[PDB]
Amino acid sequence: QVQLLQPGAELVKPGASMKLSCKASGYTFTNWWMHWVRLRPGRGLEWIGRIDPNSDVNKYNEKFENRASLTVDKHSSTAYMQLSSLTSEDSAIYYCARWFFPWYFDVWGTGTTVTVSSA
Amino acid sequence: NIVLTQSPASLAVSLGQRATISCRASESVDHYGNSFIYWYQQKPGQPPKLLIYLASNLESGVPARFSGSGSETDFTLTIDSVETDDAATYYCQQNNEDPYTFGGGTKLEIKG
Amino acid sequence: YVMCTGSFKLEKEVAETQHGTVLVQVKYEGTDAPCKIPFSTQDEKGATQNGRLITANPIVTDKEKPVNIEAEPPFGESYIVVGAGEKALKLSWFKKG
Ligand SMILES: [Cl-]
Ligand SMILES: [Cl-]
Ligand SMILES: [Cl-]
Ligand SMILES: [Cl-]
Repeated sequence: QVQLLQPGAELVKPGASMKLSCKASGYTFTNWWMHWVRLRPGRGLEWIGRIDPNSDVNKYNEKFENRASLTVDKHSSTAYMQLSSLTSEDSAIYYCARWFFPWYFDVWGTGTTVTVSSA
Repeated sequence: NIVLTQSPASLAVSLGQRATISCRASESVDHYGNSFIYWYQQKPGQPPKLLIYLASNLESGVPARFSGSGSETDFTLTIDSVETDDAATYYCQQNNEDPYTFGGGTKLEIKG
Repeated sequence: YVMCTGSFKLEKEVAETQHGTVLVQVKYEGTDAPCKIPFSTQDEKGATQNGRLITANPIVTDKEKPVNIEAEPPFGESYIVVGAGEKALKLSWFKKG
């Protein structure tokens, strides 16, 4: 049974940086690409980027490119997505998703509700 | 960017009746004769779940009442007889060209 | 038909035709035949990259019979992708011009 585990929540300050984790289990981690997608309230789903954990090849949505960084750790079968210069516009639920090559996303992470606040 | 527009924003369908959701693309999502477009279902508190791929193909485990059709720029998701658990938000997505884009989402409710 | 779910094996070396197209011959290893063969091309970064099929509609009539596919790939470096999922055939191709 395939599982992509993410922490439930992050509370980060505006302008700060965050590094989100996606811990894969139930399959050979390096056999499938990992994508990142976020869901903002009333604004739908937005694609951030993808990475091949085997070869570290990647591609970003140009909107996030100067601001984001996709990495993996093969040893721990964990994918990471880092996003810096955060504003309130980056408050969303962040999902990692496994690519059913070369089509759809077959397995979605548990999701990380991210709040960008001065508190 | 290929823009995907869904219609309607939300709709309510009487239990056992037919439901239809459309997705329109600002340009073609066809790649070698196949439509690179997908339909996901999302319920509150849950991550999305794939239902239909390449416009018309049913993911295994998905009930037969779900179907999809269309090509190039016009697509539709159909549930020929809705049940209670069909209430969710539905999103179309394309990956015919980077960056991947998602439709705005259509929220389906059930009456009865 | 529905898309093939199974795996594909490359039967011959990929060949360039006289007119800038490629001939791909694959062998199917599935149970759901007849089905349509997933065929696409990507770039290095996994981006979907345009081209056209010369073959009408790639279909597996008989899983013991290899299927020919003629295609006009994009120019330059691409990957021909036959099938879908973890076992998807991913083949490097360069088209001069
Ligand atoms: Cl490592
Ligand atoms: Cl469910
Ligand atoms: Cl949610
Ligand atoms: Cl059901």
